[PDB]
Amino acid sequence: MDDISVIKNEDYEGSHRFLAEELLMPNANKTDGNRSTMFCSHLAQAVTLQKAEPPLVYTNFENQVGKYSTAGYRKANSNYKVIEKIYKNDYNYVLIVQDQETGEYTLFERAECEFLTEHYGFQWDNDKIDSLKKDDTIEKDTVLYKNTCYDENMNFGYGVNLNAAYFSYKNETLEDAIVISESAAKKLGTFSVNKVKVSVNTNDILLNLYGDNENYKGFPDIGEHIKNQIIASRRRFDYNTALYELKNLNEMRDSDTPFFADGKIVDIEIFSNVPEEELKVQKYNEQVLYYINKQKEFSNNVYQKLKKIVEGKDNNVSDKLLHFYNNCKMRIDENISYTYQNSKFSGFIMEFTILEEEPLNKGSKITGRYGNKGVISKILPDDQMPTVAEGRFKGLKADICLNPLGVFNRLNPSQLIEQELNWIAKFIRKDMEEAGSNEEKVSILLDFLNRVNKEETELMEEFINSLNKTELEEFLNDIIENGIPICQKPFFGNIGLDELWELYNHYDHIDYFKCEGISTPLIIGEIYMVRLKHEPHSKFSARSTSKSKNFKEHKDLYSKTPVRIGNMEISNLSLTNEMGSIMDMLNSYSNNETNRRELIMQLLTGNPFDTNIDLSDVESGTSKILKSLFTCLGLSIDDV
Amino acid sequence: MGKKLSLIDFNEIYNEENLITRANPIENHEFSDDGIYSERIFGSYNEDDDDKDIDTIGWINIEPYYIINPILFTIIKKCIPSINKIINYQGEDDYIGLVKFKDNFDDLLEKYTDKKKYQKEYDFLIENHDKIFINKLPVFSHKLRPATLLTGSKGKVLAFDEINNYYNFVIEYINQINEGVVSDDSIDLLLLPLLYNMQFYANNILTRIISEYLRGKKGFLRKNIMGSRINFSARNVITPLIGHPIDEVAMPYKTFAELYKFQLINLISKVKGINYNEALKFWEKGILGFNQELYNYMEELITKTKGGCTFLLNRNPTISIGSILYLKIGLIKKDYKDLTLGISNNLLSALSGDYDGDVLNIIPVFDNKMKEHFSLLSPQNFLVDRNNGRFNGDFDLQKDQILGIFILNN
Repeated sequence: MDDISVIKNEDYEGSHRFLAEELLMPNANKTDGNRSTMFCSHLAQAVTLQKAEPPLVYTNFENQVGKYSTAGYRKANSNYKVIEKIYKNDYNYVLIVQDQETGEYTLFERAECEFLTEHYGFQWDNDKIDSLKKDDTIEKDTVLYKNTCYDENMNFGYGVNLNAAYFSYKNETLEDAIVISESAAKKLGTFSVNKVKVSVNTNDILLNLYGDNENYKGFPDIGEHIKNQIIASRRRFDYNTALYELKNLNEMRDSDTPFFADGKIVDIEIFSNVPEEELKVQKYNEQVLYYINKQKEFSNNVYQKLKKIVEGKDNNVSDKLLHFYNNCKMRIDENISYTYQNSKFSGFIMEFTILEEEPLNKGSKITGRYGNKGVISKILPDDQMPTVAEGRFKGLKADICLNPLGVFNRLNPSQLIEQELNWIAKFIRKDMEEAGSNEEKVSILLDFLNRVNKEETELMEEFINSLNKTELEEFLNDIIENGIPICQKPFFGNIGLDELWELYNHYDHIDYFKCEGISTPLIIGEIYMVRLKHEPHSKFSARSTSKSKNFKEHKDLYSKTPVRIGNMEISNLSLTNEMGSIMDMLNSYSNNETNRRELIMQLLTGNPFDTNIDLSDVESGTSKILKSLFTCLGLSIDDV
Repeated sequence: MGKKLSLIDFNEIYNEENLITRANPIENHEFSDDGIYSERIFGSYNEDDDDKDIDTIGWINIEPYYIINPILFTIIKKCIPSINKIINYQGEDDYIGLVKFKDNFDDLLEKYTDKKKYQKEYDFLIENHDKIFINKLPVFSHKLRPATLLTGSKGKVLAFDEINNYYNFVIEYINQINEGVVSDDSIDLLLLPLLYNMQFYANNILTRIISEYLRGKKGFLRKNIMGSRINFSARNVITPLIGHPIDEVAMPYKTFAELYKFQLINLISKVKGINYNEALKFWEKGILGFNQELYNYMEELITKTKGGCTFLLNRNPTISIGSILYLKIGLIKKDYKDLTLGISNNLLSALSGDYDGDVLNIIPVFDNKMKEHFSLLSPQNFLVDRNNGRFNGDFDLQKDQILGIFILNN
């Protein structure tokens, strides 16, 4: 509506009720709406980080976001007791438990990775569930497995804190470009999990890519990483009766279908529609047989253990346990014909689950909570980055360097406030470390926090007075070395121009850092940084003459989708006023098959370092078909 | 459908050698040499031995009888709405029949027409009177119309498009008519309906070829005008490059390998004395991961090739001068993960693109002659603004660059 007089600030004062995703953004009143909406987009585009940290400057709603976003953690919902543990793989296993109140029998599943979509996934901290053994009670709110986002006390982190300085690094930090320390890039690490299906029919066999002559292994094992980005390759045969192609195991050909991924496979699920005796005779199936047997061994194992509970009259089983039991029973049961896409399939279909630690690489996009964007232009050694010299903070190196030009134009001032607060906090930490008793340290801490956030100061006084002297010393050391928590609420409770002004006036010793080779003094302060989903790999295309969807089906390493030339492109090329060469490129590259063959042949038969191509003048195949059909139509072109 | 274009006199171009007067689809368990699928006149799978192209066109003979030209049928239908009724055999003359229609056509055209409505069509009929009736109807090559073999319960059966059915039906009808000498003595009056069905089938053949143009002949050709799919093409994200000339760029390991694959295979075959297939195996191994040996072959190509290794970089929409640029591959990246093209900041303003994740198309140019002609699109030539003749600020110093010179001088 036009009327905004209805909005009265006194009504919404002290409440963040009007904020949603921006509850994760400090000093949101100071950031523009455009930057805020970009931040909201980035949070969904954010990728999981192995070494995620709770933000140094926090809004205090982050833990709630971790709590109510259930995809990252598994919490027991009742008191349980561990009946038994069954293993399918070293990495994948199931735990059967009984409700201590209902008596219902339920199960919990353990796996290394969680697959979300495409390549996106994350590894699990499975410490607690792995600790559990038979006849061990699971308390009501225990967390069996957690994501890397959550910590020991279930604090939530979507990014890492990196020391940042606004500096013009050899023009590498141009526009939204960033230079990162190699150690810092190690901190910003993601996982990639892929579920890849290879379908081998009766006439297809898998080449011995991972095996010797004595032992035939055509695909990686559960504990082995993929080599050369090839899981397996299938050769289709016209008739598998001869079995003469035993000698062909090592070689590869273009006709063979190759399946591409990199990482450690962690689970194999095989769906077989072939009788066991038919499979056993051939040695080339040996590896497959093992996993098939293993699956059956797992399934049978659950069936024997749970048959009394499920098929007993009481049937105090959860629906999950019932369906798991039924599926395993179907697997062991004969006359089980597996159908994929509503059709019965020959041979077997294998699903590999592959987990890879994907590191930060050039072209990756990283951001802060304030809508800024950055692309990693260069990763440089720690020594090459700005390092302050001849101070109490001597040898401190900046993890990331950001563009100073245009910072105010972005209309997201809050990133600077985060930097200033962590930088001033460094001085407070050194002041605590340098001198005093524990009481002096808490006094300095409480004064600084009183300057920043009164609520944090009050709660910290309570928390500190609660602590024992040993615990107090440990907490103080944690603050000195790891960092200091500072609370900057989104709208109500953040500091401003006047408060930072007072902070700078009181702390006269705090002044810019003098770096080693830099004339201009610099400020180095920690900023919270997040890793975005975009990487160059998504849009890479490269094509050489002989969508296909093979790449989506993992049959091609990279997309070979052709680029399109149109009338606009032809006009811009026609600027040269040499139309014949443009037509030659079009015919040699696309339209004319004869000229295309000539180009390929000449490129491979001519001198490597001197290439001159002569193309024959011939009507294209499309033109020939057009003339033939038109003459049948009864109309003929007169070169009008 | 309706187009104004030159007509062809079929009789002059008709060739008796490629005449399909045999209607049998198969003869004695073999493809008929006189059949529609004839290896002798149309060609076969071994097309290189045949030396006969898709352009090979068969013929069918209706002599001694004439049919209405299928392309010209619609204009006659507008002139004579009763054409469909009149041709069938079952004013002064009504529904006489096709053969009778030919004799009285000139009078009939004047008899049943509105001059104001169809004068242009009537004038066209006067102009192309000789082409109204056709003695021979063409049939296009069997290679275009495939007949796939399938196994059948009674016996193996050949699946083929309806166009083949239309052709074989037409030949089947005509073949019996010419044979009969003493049957025809008085049968000639009911022989006329047989010719009528032939005319309708030929019309559907004409309509099907019109649909054939829609089914990836004219649709594919006009789609090519919409977008010609060029091989030796690439798409890549752009990242800033420092320390190298403006025209020179840095290309990822994967990007160079595919585009210059055949050039790369040539060197490996020459250096290691191996077969082209074996050299491909070396290239396939290199694609998987960074190996110094394939990098060495790639480095030698960029270093030693005449004119350098050059390409065209376009940012779409290609609406401005400098949208497509002729550039040189200065360096090949040694990081397999790095998949970003390295470009000078000065080029960006001409392209009008941004380092925001936008992708630019890479089309390499190989021929030294083509390299020279496209060198007119190089950044160096575009230093001069074409409207003014002055230096172009698009290639001038940018934000970070200006500040350093300013601190130096001011």
